[PDB]
Amino acid sequence: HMAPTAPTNLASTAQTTSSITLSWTASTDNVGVTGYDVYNGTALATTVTGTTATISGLAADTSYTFTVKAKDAAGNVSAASNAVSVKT
Repeated sequence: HMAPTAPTNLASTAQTTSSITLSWTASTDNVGVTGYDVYNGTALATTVTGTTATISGLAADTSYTFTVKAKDAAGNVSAASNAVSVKT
């Protein structure tokens, strides 16, 4: 029992024609966790450390799948959250 839990119940609140804001439930564990990571498709995108996320550089009228991954300051990462299909 070292690595944290994978963020669950992801969602999307504010989303413009370039910048988007993601929200999700924090990990039940926080003994070594520092921040989260947002995946855009199959590669790492933006990075955060709170309960939200900001992704810039997004073309309009396009499909974008995002997710979240909790990390630890010791080399321990959790699983990926649900894929959020947002249309910019």
